[PDB]
Amino acid sequence: RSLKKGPFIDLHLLKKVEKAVESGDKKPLRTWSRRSTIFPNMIGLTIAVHNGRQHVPVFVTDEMVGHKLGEFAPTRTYR
Amino acid sequence: ARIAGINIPDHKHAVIALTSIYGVGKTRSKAILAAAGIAEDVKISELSEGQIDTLRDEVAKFVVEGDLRREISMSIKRLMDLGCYRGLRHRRGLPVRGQRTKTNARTRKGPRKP
Amino acid sequence: MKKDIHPKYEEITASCSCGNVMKIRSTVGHDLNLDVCSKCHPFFTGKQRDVATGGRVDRFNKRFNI
Amino acid sequence: AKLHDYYKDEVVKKLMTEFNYNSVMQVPRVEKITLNMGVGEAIADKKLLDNAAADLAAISGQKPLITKARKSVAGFKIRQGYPIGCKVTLRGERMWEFFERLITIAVPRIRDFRGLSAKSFDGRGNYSMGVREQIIFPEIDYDKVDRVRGLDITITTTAKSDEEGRALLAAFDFPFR
Amino acid sequence: MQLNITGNNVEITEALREFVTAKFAKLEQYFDRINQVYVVLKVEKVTHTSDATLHVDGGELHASAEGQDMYAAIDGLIDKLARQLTKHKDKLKQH
RNA sequence: UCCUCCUAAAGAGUAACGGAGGAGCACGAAGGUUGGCUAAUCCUGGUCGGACAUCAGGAGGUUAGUGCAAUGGCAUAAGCC
RNA sequence: CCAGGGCUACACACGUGCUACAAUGGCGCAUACAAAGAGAAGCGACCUCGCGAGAGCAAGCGGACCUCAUAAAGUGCGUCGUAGUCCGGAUUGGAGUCUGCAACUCGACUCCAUGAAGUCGGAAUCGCUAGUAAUCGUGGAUCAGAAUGCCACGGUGAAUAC
Repeated sequence: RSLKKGPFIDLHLLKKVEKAVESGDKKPLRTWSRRSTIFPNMIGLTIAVHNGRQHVPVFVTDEMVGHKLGEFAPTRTYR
Repeated sequence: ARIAGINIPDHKHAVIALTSIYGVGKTRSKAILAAAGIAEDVKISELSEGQIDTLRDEVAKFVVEGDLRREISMSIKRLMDLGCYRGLRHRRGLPVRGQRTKTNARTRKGPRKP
Repeated sequence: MKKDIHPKYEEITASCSCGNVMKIRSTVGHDLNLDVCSKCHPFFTGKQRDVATGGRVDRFNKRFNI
Repeated sequence: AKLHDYYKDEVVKKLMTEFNYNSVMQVPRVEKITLNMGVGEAIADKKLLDNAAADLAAISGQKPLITKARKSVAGFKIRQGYPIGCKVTLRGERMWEFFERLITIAVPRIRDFRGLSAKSFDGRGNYSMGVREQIIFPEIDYDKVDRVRGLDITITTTAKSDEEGRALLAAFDFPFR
Repeated sequence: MQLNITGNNVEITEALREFVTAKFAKLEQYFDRINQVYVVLKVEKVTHTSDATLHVDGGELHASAEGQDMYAAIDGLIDKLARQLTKHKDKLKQH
């Protein structure tokens, strides 16, 4: 919807991908950067996005590269 | 007087009657018809079948009733199967673009329960 | 076949938009000048866009530019 | 009759080359095509079945038979012997000019026409499909109709299994998936 | 009649809410037909105080009553409102 | 008072405040004759249409039906036009 | 102190507003007349690009000079023919722009598509005595961005008071 020049990812997650893809599949990446986009470099890894009080594990599939990390991490619990 | 599957608007004007197709508003209909060269304020009862045939292939590039009803369903099938934020708002009948839900929320809910 | 109980069955001609004269006997008005027939319809050409439209990485690579 | 001799000079060779038949008469022949329009709302008004029977007299070329209720079931507010539907059976040559009216000028004119379903076979080799509106056929003019209903079309042949029923209709280039 | 119960430093329970509506069912039919109610409960370090604003076909009427344990406050509030409802009723009969 | 079964002991008949049910009509066609026809219920497929409406096909073989109880009948139909 | 979330949650109840339900109008084209106010990490012409929001280049201006800045309703012509309609602009999908480290939760705007309730509103209730009510546009403060609010400004302009 926005950010017409270049997708946004944080350096404390981007470099944490390239130390965790060439070294094999690793731990669920405990990250707080919901503001970052899903790049195709993380397809097939476990990511632990913070939703406010815990870290929900999300498995990055092939088709979520158009979205961001926080959209697969619901914040408010209803019923 | 048969375009893209039903299209049966008699004695309406040209750019107005074309918007009965699910897939075209007044902007595309004056863009579709200008690509075929017909004056836009003429009724379709005046149009002959030697002029309606130029309308049939021109509306075939912009997707219409048959597949446009399912491409917009392909997205909402995708989001509800993945489980994003907009998927769960689609899964529960709630507004998607972050509108107010405390008070109104009503054209998405429908009627009022109690 | 029984008399004065059926509607009239006349022999018609049907010409299409893509230029195919069809000769059927049917129950229509003056003549038939239809729109779509066994030819000039995408039921043998246009079914290739149902599943081969998605993908999210092919949308993403034109934003990458690196 | 334009496709009846088309049955006589291609598909009797085409089905025999596919199914290695020793005799000629064991190829599937098509007896009848029946057009059922189960109305159902005749219990509320008797008059709406009459214009429902006028559609079957327009799609085919002959007056339909009004079918009565067999038993008396209370789930649909009917008693037996009541007019509840109308059918028409086409045999001989009139069923052929309807069948190429169906496959050429009619089934392209249905909305959102994808490949028609192929698993809709009765288990003995008879085809059964249903259309959802009367305005597929150009005899109904979309100007004098009062309500939009549907009707069923059943094409029964002398095939013994189901894939001989698929082989016969696709030899007439029936639309499928 | 629509109740609107609200508490300032008195978080209303479920037994207290039905105690208000059963008491406000009394001063209902027995005195006047009314449109809309706003009930306000307050605790001010001694005084369990309860206010109420009734809306009727003529105008509005308000009463307040401070009490002992928030149950006698509403019991004194209804007797203050019921007398104002009979005074308003006979003001609109004049036979 | 009348009809049907059982009691009733393989002809008929056979009692009890024995066990179960019905009748006090209907019909000008629901009678006569000629001509023709064959159900119930499930299964698969099919517009709304489902556990069940109409259609097609198969299985089934009278488990249907009979103006009204029950018994005896009924396909040469006594059943359905 | 820091990150992330929340203050934006939604079976619901209420208060204040906005847009409406149309023909005293909608739309398309042509076109006439304002006041008040803001501007230096600011206002940003003209010229190019884009359907557009805007982008590039970039003068001018601490301002009766320059910029924001076309005022709109009105008027001229044409069309729609009383229909949920060429009314309504909600909702949702796709594609975009700007701001900011970052618009997922949770921004504004543009483009294409989708066209919901709504056909003048129950009991009840509100404001207004004249440049007022009712409508039309404009500007400001807050502010990176973000008003249908608020505070101001003018245009048209009533009815009625025994």
